[PDB]
Amino acid sequence: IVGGTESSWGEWPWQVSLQVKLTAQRHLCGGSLIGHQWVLTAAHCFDGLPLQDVWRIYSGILELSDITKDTPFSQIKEIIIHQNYKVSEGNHDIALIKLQAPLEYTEFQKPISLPSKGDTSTIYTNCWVTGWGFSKEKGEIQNILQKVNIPLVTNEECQKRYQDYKITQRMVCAGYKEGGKDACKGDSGGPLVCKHNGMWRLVGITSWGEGCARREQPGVYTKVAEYMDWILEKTQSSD
Ligand SMILES: Cc1cc(N)nc(C)c1CNC(=O)c1cnn(Cc2ccc(Cn3cccn3)cc2)c1
Repeated sequence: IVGGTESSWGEWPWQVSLQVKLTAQRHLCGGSLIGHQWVLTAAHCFDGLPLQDVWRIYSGILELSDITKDTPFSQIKEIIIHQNYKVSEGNHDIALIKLQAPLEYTEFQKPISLPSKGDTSTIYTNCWVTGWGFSKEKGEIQNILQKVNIPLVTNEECQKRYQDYKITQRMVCAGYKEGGKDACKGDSGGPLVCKHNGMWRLVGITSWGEGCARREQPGVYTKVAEYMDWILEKTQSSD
């Protein structure tokens, strides 16, 4: 997060950290808790070798430095990458993670509400992006979860700034004309939430930008509302 400030305990209880435990353990991506056993993140976080065995998912945490061998974590049971996602490309940058065990909700860890089907015409305001990613374009992972408020921009305007790519209706963009506030590397997969009718809603999944926080270069996010059919189908279960 570029241009943000430190979050407080329990402020963003759906924020998770996706880490890989190799010789050392490192935060790679964010994600959002959306159910007891389900996390929503970015597909491109998994572009490396297929090895869900090394991943550890941390919830209810504020500071990466607080993580030790004693910290509880979740493991991956299944990764569901969108069927039209292509490695290294931007379309359909969305993945579902099914956890091996369900999490119980507390004031420190609980789910973010998904967009409601009746809110297709909504123009979201008061949007926040959170994460432990870089605080500057050539920066480093941040210890305390950062937060920044960023306005949405129209897809027409976003497309204007990125005419080397196709900004589709399944993307949503956010940024300032003169930059200065943005998600960055290490924030990928985390939430873009906006308050609507006094409730937080997951509007975007942090995905990409050209550089970080540059003028007239908004952040590109996967538009969760445009994937609700897919989310519901992929998470469905009978009895
Ligand atoms: C680098 C960055 C800067 C920023 N302001 N904020 C974030 C969070 C990041 C981190 N993200 C990535 O390092 C990354 C790598 N791969 N991807 C998938 C992807 C998405 C989009 C395109 C271009 N595109 C636009 C429309 C269609 N395609 C290409 C790759 C993301």
